[PDB]
Amino acid sequence: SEVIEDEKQFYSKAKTYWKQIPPTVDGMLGGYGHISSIDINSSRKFLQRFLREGPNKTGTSCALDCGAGIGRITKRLLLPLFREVDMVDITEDFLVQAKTYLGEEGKRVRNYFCCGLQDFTPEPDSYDVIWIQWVIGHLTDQHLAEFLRRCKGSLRPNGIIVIKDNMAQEGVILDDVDSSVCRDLDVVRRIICSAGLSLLAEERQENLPDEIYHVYSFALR
Ligand SMILES: CC(C)(NC(=O)O[C@@H]1CN2CCC1CC2)c1csc(-c2ccc(F)cc2)n1
Ligand SMILES: Nc1ncnc2c1ncn2[C@@H]1O[C@H](CSCC[C@H](N)C(=O)O)[C@@H](O)[C@H]1O
Repeated sequence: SEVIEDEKQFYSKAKTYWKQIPPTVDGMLGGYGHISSIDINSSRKFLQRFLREGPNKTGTSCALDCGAGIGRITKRLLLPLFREVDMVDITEDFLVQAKTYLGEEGKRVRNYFCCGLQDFTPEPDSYDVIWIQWVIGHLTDQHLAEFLRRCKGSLRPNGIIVIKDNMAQEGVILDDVDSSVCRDLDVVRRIICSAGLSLLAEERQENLPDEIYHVYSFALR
């Protein structure tokens, strides 16, 4: 629906936006750092479905936080659960400030990657959980499908892929304030299936203010 005229401007505009964003939890969420406690706890519950003892138990050795920010999700959610954690982001400033935000537990952060997801290729057979939260709006429909295709080959046995992002009620919403596109459940599930991934669980985050978009979590492998 003519979402992006010249995809180059899409990435360039968004990248410039986040360079001038304060490396605070409030800055990571566009001024909504007060919901970080709600998100983490529901992510904690949604993740236990595959961490609790069962038929195909997901490992606890390594995880990959995409987007990752200054390490908001890394610190509260991933780091307490997994041995080592990797992070990937396009804004170098956030990864530098992460070392102080994470602090003592940030020493177990194994790798810091500074590049865009459209160019990032995770190492194969490396991660048990690949967390992707609130970043998919900055990728094109084709790059998001190509990226998920690469993440499938980087998963360890029983590893999963988690996507937690904003979903529109009707239509594609272009949010030019940060150069991001918001999709509905249909377009997202088409891209997920187009990468060769299976839907394991789908849950909607509740207890969230009505002003923000609807938030859904997908479990893939
Ligand atoms: C809190 C939440 C969930 N919704 C919200 O407040 O929406 C407003 C509307 N608009 C202006 C401010 C935010 C973001 C954009 C949020 C914060 S940041 C974010 C995001 C989503 C997708 C991306 F690709 C990148 C960031 N979502
Ligand atoms: N095209 C892109 N490729 C890789 N990262 C991107 C990107 N566009 C935006 N980002 C990153 O995604 C984040 C947007 S919101 C950050 C959310 C963060 N994952 C969290 O813990 O809640 C910014 O940190 C920005 O650096």
